This record gives sequence, structure tokens and C-alpha cells, in this order.
Amino acid sequence: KSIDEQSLHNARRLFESGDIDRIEVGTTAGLQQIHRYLFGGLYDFAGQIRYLKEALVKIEQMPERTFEEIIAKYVRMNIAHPFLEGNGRSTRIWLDLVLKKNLKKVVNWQNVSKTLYLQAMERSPVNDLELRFLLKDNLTDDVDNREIIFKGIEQSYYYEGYE
Amino acid sequence: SIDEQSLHNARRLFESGDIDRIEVGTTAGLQQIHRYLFGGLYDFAGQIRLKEALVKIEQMPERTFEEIIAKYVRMNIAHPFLEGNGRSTRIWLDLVLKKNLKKVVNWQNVSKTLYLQAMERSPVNDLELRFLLKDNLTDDVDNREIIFKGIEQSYYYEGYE
Repeated sequence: KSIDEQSLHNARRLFESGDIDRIEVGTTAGLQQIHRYLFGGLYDFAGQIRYLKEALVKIEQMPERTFEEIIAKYVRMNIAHPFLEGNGRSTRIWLDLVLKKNLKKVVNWQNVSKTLYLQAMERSPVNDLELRFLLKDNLTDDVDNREIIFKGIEQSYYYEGYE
Repeated sequence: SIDEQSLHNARRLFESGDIDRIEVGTTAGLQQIHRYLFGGLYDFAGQIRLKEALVKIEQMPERTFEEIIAKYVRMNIAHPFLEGNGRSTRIWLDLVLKKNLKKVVNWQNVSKTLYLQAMERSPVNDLELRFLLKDNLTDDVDNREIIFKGIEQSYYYEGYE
């Protein structure tokens, strides 16, 4: 928990300090920046990519105009699994930045049940319908609300077992 | 994946014979193990997160089983690393047992539930821990079956399987 607990604080600091605004949106480098911030000083491979290189290039080039397009891009990044660890927590922040830029909305994760999220994610390689339906019902335009942000981060970490 | 990659590191430590260059019963020695096990995984691999306490601990005698276990318990309470204390310290314990008593713990026969109970109790009383580990000592310290199966059990203690 000590690794996860310190990462949780890093995630909170990322938004509080406003450093989140310096993260490149929708790119591999951006995802690396997030991973580096979250696990810097914890994982030796923080911000480091574990073919995979060519797949990531194709993924970041995917369009981000619609919710459906954004989710499709998110699902391949998840399948890509670019880091040894910390993929889900970093990618979910990665997703929100993309949603905020293009749709001016983010996912209110605190209202996204663990059971429904994991099922939808597990199913997404075959069909992302479950994931699209779940996340779309939980979009909010209140993208700078700290309650939504901090509670969202807590839920995100809850998805992987930290509490 | 971290645990899986670390498990291979632990296996290589004995396979390569690098285990024989590890300093026995010292803080620096424990750091060497931790570095070997989690190098390239933990940023703080081999690094202490206490220092004066560690100095006192490594100076503790290793003449008897009872003394070694007392030293082991002390190191456990110290919790010198942010993570990976248990897996690295158990290797640390075996080296001390091998050096002084020519025995090691046959971990594969040490039940997880019983081990965790004994460890939790050890700060109050190490009787449970001493008894459990003593029944599972073996002088066959170079048996590779015992070693590799032992490492697997050690990693199982913290939840990896």
C-alpha cells in the first residue's frame, strides 16, 4: 500500500498544483508524463515504455472528435498496456484530458461502480458498448470541481484494489 | 508483473551463485539483496527509506537460533525499505542461519497462514515464530529444489502466485 499510497498523493498533487495543465493531451508522451508524475520515485520504470512502439504511434494518431472515437482510442491504449505497471490509473487520467479538450467533459468516476467498470473493460476488446454506455451516463461538464477530481482519483485507485 | 520479474531476479541470485557475494547479517548485505531483487523495478531498490537503529541491529549476535530469530524480528520491526522488506529479509535470515548453524528454512513446508500469524505475534512474543521455523530447518542448504520452491513460497507470502 505504501507504493500506492504515495502514488495516490502524487495524483492528488498533479491536479492541485495545476501541473495537470502542462500534460500533453492524447499523446504517448502525454501518457508517459502522467505515469512519470504518478510513480516517479516509486517505480524505476516511471514514464518508461516497457510491435508495441509502432502500435502506440498508430494509437495516438487516432481521431478524438467524438465520444465514440475517444473511447475507441482509449480501448486500444488499454490493450497496448505500455507500462509494466500503473497502466489503468495513468490511462484513465489520460482519457479525461482527452475528453476535456474535445468534449469539455470528464468522467465522474466516483459514480462509476467498480463492478460495472471492470466488466466493461474486460469486454471492451470484443465490444466497447458496455464501456461506452457506462461512461457516457457519467460525464460531467464540471471539469474543475475538486470534489469530482479527488473522489474520482480515489475511485480510480479503488478499481485496482487500493483503499 | 513486478512480482513476476522480481521472482526471476530472486531465482537468478542463487542460480548465478551471486548469493555467495552477499554480505551476511549486515545492513549493507540486506541492501544488496533488496537491490538484486527489485533493481529496475523499484526506484528505491537497495535504498533505506532508522539508520542508527539498523546499526544496533546488525551488531546483534548470531550465535544461537534464538539470537538469530531475535535479530530477524528486530529487522522486521525496523522495516528499512518502503517495499520488499519481507522477501529480501527472509533471504537475509537464511544466510545468517547458513553461516552460523549450517541450516536454512525449508520455506515450502512453512504454511502461509501459520507464518503470517507468527510474524504478527513476534513483536510481543517470538515463541510462535521460533517454533514454526525451527521445525522446518534443513542442513541440506544447497538443495536447489528446496531453494527454488522456498523462494516461490516466500513470494506467495505477500500474495504473488
